[PDB]
Amino acid sequence: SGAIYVGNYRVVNRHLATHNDWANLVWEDSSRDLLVSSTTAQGCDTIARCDCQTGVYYCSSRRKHYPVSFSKPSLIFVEASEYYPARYQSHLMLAVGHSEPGDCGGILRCQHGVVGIVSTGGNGLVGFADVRDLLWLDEE
Ligand SMILES: NS(=O)(=O)c1cnc2cccnn12
Ligand SMILES: NS(=O)(=O)c1cnc2cccnn12
Ligand SMILES: [Zn+2]
Repeated sequence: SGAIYVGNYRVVNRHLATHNDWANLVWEDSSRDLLVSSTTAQGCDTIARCDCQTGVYYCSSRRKHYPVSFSKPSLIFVEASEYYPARYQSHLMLAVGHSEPGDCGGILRCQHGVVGIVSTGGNGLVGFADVRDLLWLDEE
């Protein structure tokens, strides 16, 4: 689990979005596993605007933050998970690291702020859904 809280926006994995998230929907993309909903109180997180390929992610299944190198956001084939079938996911970054289904929502962060959230796992890789292209998160 986990979300990004930026302004009056809540960024979550689409597959973990709640009824309240859908009832307060701003934007969702199944191909990216992202959903954004509205908040009443303002959030504590800042979005990275950058092309960093190094950062740190939170892994709930180790209760540890790991420094990782990660690929730039691409269209990647993902094998079947407890929450998705084998399919192609867009705006996905991969790193070598531990990721189980419950680790989805963990933040990846660089020196500029929040890069993305854990979205995929298996075979010793962790995949993160990028949010740095979503400039509209910073306003309105
Ligand atoms: N490496 S860690 O201390 O962050 C850790 C590993 N396993 C647990 C269980 C509870 C709390 N912390 N914890
Ligand atoms: N990725 S994070 O910095 O927001 C984080 C730190 N500790 C937890 C526990 C659950 C979800 N997320 N989380
Ligand atoms: Zn950065």
